[PDB]
Amino acid sequence: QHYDESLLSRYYPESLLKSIKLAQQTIPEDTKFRVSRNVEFAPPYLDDFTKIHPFWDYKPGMPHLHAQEENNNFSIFRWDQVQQPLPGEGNILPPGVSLPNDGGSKSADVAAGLHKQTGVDPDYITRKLTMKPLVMKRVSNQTGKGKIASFYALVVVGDKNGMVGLGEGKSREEMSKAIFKAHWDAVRNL
Amino acid sequence: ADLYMHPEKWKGLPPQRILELYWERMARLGSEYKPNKDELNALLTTSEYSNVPVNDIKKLYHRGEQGAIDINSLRPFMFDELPSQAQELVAQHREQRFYNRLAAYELPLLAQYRQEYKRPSPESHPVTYRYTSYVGEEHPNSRKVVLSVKTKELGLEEKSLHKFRILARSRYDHTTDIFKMSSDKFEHASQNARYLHDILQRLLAESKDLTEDDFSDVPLDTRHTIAKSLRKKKRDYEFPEHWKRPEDAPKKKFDIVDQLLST
Amino acid sequence: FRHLKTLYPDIEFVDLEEQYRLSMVEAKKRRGKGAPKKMKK
Amino acid sequence: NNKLQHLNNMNNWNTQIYNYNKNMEIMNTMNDKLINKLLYKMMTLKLNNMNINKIIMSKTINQHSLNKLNIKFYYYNNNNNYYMNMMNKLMNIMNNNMNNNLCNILSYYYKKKVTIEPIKLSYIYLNSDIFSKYISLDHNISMNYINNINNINNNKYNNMINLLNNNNYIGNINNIYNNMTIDNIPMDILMYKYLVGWSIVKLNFI
Amino acid sequence: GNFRFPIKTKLPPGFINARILRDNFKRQQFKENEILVKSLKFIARNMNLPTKLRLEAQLKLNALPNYMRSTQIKNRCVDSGHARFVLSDFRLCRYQFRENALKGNLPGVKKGI
Amino acid sequence: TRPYPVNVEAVYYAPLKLPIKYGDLVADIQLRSYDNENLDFYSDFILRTGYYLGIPLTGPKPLPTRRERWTVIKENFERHTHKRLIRAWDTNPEVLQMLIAYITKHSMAGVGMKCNFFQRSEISSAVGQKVLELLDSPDFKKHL
RNA sequence: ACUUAAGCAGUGGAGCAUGUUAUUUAAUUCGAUAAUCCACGACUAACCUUACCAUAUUUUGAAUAUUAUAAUAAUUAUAAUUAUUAUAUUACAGGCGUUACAUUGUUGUCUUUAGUUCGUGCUGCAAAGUUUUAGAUUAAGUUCAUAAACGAACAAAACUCCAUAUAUAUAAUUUUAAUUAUAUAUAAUUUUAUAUUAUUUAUUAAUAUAAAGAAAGGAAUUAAGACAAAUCAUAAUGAUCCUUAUAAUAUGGGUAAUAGACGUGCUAUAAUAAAAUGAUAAUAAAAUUAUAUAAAAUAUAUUUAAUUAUAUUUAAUUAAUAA
Ligand SMILES: [Mg+2]
Ligand SMILES: [Mg+2]
Ligand SMILES: [Mg+2]
Ligand SMILES: [Mg+2]
Ligand SMILES: [Mg+2]
Repeated sequence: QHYDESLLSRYYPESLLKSIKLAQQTIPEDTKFRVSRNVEFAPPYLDDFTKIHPFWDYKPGMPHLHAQEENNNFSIFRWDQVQQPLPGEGNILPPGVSLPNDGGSKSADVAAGLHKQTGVDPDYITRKLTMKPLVMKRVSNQTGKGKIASFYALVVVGDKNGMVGLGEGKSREEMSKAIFKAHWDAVRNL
Repeated sequence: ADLYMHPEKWKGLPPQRILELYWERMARLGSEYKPNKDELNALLTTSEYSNVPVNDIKKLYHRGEQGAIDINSLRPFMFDELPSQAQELVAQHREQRFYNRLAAYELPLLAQYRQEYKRPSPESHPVTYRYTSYVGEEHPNSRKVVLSVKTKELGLEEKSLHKFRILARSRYDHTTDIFKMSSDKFEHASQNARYLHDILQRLLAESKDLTEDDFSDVPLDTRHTIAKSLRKKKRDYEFPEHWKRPEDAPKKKFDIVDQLLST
Repeated sequence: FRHLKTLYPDIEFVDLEEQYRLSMVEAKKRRGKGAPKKMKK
Repeated sequence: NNKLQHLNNMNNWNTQIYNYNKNMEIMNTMNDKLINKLLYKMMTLKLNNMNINKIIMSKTINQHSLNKLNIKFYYYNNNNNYYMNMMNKLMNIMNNNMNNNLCNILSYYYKKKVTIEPIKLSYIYLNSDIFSKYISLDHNISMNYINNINNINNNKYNNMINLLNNNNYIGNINNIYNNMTIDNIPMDILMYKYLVGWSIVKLNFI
Repeated sequence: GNFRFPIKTKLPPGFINARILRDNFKRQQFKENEILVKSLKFIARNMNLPTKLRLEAQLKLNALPNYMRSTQIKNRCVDSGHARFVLSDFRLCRYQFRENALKGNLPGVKKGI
Repeated sequence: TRPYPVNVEAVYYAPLKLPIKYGDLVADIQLRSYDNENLDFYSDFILRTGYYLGIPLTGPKPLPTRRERWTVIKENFERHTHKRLIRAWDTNPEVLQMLIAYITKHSMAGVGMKCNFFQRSEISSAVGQKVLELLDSPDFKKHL
C-alpha cells in the first residue's frame, strides 16, 4: 500500500526514501499483483534489501561479473584469507557432530562398547580389569583367487580378585583389532 | 580521497587505516613501488596495535618475505567453509540479491526520465526504417537497414501509383501493398539509410513525372508474389456460416448467491 | 609467458614445462646422449 | 525454481557465452582455453631458490556478458601485516596494479572489459579439480534437510491460511513472510553443503 | 635462413606443428592477396574487354605462387593439427570435439538424449 | 510490523506491464541463450526496467528453440538455442536508448541480444578500385 | 541359455561404384601372418589435404634461455639505465623414426555383477562356517518364503530425463505455424468388481468379462576380471635413433596402373510395373543460410508454351518473417 513520508523516513535510509517516493507515485494504489510461476525473481525469504549481508551479498570492492565499482577502485588488497567469512555462528556444523577433537585406546573403546551393548560398567573395566595376551598368531586360508591371511589373538582378562575371562578375536586387517576383539570377548566371558 | 598516493598524510590516522593505505599503495604500484620516509614513520606507530616489535616491522618493511623467513596438507575439517559447488550456488543467490536490490531501489529512480509518446502522425510519417543492433557484438548485419512503406500512403495519383508499382518489380507486394527495400552495401547503417532514402526520392520523383512516361498499358506483374505465397500454407477456409446453431449454446444459469453478494 | 618478466618484474614466475625440458636435456647431457652439434654453414 | 537449491545448467560449461556472430563465439572459446592455460602457467612462484610455492587452481569459469567478461576461478595456497607474499602480489597484478595489470591486457585481447575473480579455498578436498591437481604432486543429513524444507513450506502455508482466515493479491507482504528471514531460510535450504563420499577424483557433495 | 616461407607470418597462439604453420601461412597470404586475385579474375572473365587483356590476366593468375590460392586452404583441428573429420562449428576433429564436449569447454554442447 | 513500500513488494511478484495505447511497434528485443534460467531472469529484469521507464512491453514470447546436432563415431551431442522475444510499443526513441543502455549495463552471463528499432519517418568498391589500377598498370595498358 | 532348427520378408549369377588382396610401379603412403575365417579408417585425395616417388632447394629452423652489436622509445644526463625490435649465439628446436622400444591413461571385445567387503551376533577346541535354501515367482532379479542371523556402505532398483495427455503463464493471432511456440506443474509401475481354473487355497497367479482411464513406448546412469592397441589418428611420459637429414620448402607425379581374387553398395533383367501428363498448385518432418543462400524475371539449348540445364541479374533474409 501507500505510506506517508515520515513513517518511511524513520524506518528507512534517506537515500532509499526518494526511490520509494518515485515508486509510490509510479505504482497505482489500486494495483493488483499476481505472483509469478515460471521465474522466481525474489528470494524465498523476506527482505527489504537495505543492508548488505557480508556472506549472502557481493563483498564491496571484490571484483565479479556485476561489479559496479570503477575498475581500478577495488578495495581487495590482501588475498591471504577467505574473503567472505561464514555467517551466523561462523560454523556450518551438521545437527549432530561426532568429532571429539575436530567437532567445531583399546580399553576405553572396549568399555564404551560393552556398556552400550550389555550394560557392563565402563569404570570397572578400565580401572580394575587387567589384560594379558596369551596367544598371538597368523592363520591363513586358501582361496581360488589367492591366499588370505588373518590375525588371531587369545587374551585373558581379570580383576585379580576371583573374576577371569577368556576372549578370542580374529582380524584380517591388523593384529591390534584382533586384540581389541579378544578383549571385548574376554570382558563378555567374565 | 587521495590519501594513499601522497606520502605526506599518514600522520594521525587510525592504525588499521595506515596499514590499509600501506597495502593499497604497495599493491597498486607494484614494480614502481619504492620505499618512502613517511610511510615507514607512520608504520612505526602501528607497533602497539598488533603483536610486532619495532625493529621487526623495520626489517619486514626493508626485505619482504625473506626478512621474515630469517626471523597445511590434508588438515582436519573445521566446518568453517563450503564446497566449491555450494559456493557456486551461494554466488547465484548473491547475484539474485544484487538484482533484487537493484530493482527495489534504483529502477524506481528511472521514472524521472519518463516522456510522453508523441505519436508520429500516421499519414505524414508513413515510412518505417528498421535498424538492427547486435548488442555487444561486431555483427556485419548491424549495417542492414530496411525501408518499408505501404504504397497507398505514398502521395501519388492513380497513374503515378501504377508506375511506382510497376517500377518496384519484385520489391512490391500487391497482396499486402507493401514496398520494402533492404540496403547493407555500405559499412554503417546510417549510410544505408541515406542510400535507401535517396533511392526512394528518385523513385518518387520519376513516378510523379508523367510528361514522357507511358507505363499505363503495362499490367502489374505478380509472379514473384505468386511464388512467395505458394511457398506458404493457407488457412483461408472458415467454418460455414449456415452450419452455426446458436440455439444449443450454453445458457448461463441463475445463482442467487452472487446476486445477494452483489445486491 | 615470455612477456611476463617484462610486465611484472617483482613477481618471479616459474613455468614448469620449460624446467622439465631443461632438466631432461641436462639428464641426456649427463649421459652423453646430447644432440650432435649442428653443422656450421 | 530456486537458485539456492540447484545449480544453473549454464554453470556446467566452462565458457558460458552466446553471440549472434558464431565465429566470434568460437574465437571466444579458443581465447578462453588459451588464457586458462596461461593462467595455469603463472601459478608457480619462487623467491630466489628454495621458496617454490605452487598455487593449485581449478579450471577457469569465463562468464561472458554483453559488456564485460569475468574470469572466476578457485585457488589453493600453502608479522604478515607489514609485507607482501608472492600470492598476494600475483592477485594484485591480476586486478590491482595501476599500470599493466593483467585484466587490462586481457581486455585488449578480448576487445571488451575484463575482470578476474580469484577465490581462496582453505582446504583441498572442497573442489575435485584442485584436489586432483594437488594429489598429482549422511542419511541423517538428508532427513533433516527434507524435514526442514517441509517446515519452511508449512510455515508459509500457516501464515497464508491465518492471513486468509482473518485477483489473487491477499495482503501485506510482512504477514505472508512473518517469520521467514535471512537468518533461517538461506543457509538451511542450501544444497551440496557437505562432502558425503569420495573416491580418489570424484567428490560427492550433498 | 630464419623462416621457411617468403613472407613473415606471426605464429598461431595455440598448438603448433608444421602443417598448422603452412595452413596459417596460406590463410594470411590469401587475406593479403584476395583483392588482387579477384581483380585479376574479373579482368580475365570479362568478355567485354579485349582478348589480350583477358589472356594477360589469365597468365598473371597462373604466375601467382601456391600460397595465394583460395582452394589450397584446408580446415584443420586447432588442438591436434589433424586435417580430416574437422567440425567447422568448433574447428576441432571429432575426437578433440568429443573430449572438449565431455569436459564442458564447448559452450552449449551437451550429450544427446 | 515493519513498513514495506510498493517497490520492495513488486520484487516479490510478477513484473507489472503498462497497457498499449496506440499499437505502434518501436522495438523488438530478441534474447537468445544456451540455457533458459538466466534467459528468463534477464527477461523479467528487462520487463521491470521497461515498466519503470514507462515503456509498454508485451512480454517474453517463447520462440522455437533451435537444435544443433553432432554425431561422433556412436555418441550424440546437441546444443539447444533458447530464444525469447520482448516487444516495445508507444514510446520515444530516447527512452528505448535508456532502456537498452541500462539493461546492457546490468546484463547476465551467457545471454545474447538483438534489438530491432522501427523508426517511422516522413517521406522525404575496393575491388573496383583495384581493377582500375591494374588496367592503368603498364602490364595491361601495354596491350591497348 | 548365446547362437542354431523352423516360419516370413528379402537379397543373391550381369554392368558400374567403392574397398581389400595380389601383381606391376619411380611411388603405387600406413594396417595382418602361433592353421576354421579375417591386413578392410574415410564427414568428400585434381593442386592443398599428404603421410609416398623424382628433381631442385632451407639449415638455431616453431619455442625457452644465455651472451653480444644496430634502430626505436622512456627516463636520468653526449653518455648511464631500462625495455622493445632486428641480426648473430648454442643448448637445441623438430621428427606421420622405431612397440622385434616399454609402462600408465584410456579405446573397445567377452564373462560375472541379488553380489563383494566391513561390523557385530552365533556354531565349532580350532583352521573355518554363517547354515533351512541346491527354496518359490517372473518372460527375465521383476517379485516372495524360510532360517542364527541382522545390519551399514556402494551396486541394482526406486529415482531422473525424453515421448504422450492435460493445467497455468506468455504472444497487443502481421515473425501466425494459437491446429502453434517454451517455461512451470500434474499423471501410471495403471486402479478396481466379479466369473472360471490352479494355488502355499486368500488378503494369491493365469486368463476372460465388465468399470474409471489419453496412458502405449524409450534412453541414460557401477564396479571387478579377462583379452585385443601403435591410422594408440583414443594420448602422455619415458627408452632408443636422424640432426646437409629419418628435420624443412617448391614443382610435377602417385595414392585412380590390371591377369586376376573376395567383400560393400547403386542400376537392371517389363504388365500385382515402367514411362508421359496432371497451376487457382493433393499431403510432411527435421534442418541450413556473414567464409551465404540464392527468388521472380530475361536469353539459349528449343520447339507456342511447359519441363530440364546452364547463362544474365541479385528481390528479400542473416532469419517462427525471405530462400
Ligand atoms: Mg578444400
Ligand atoms: Mg606436393
Ligand atoms: Mg597430391
Ligand atoms: Mg625431441
Ligand atoms: Mg616426416
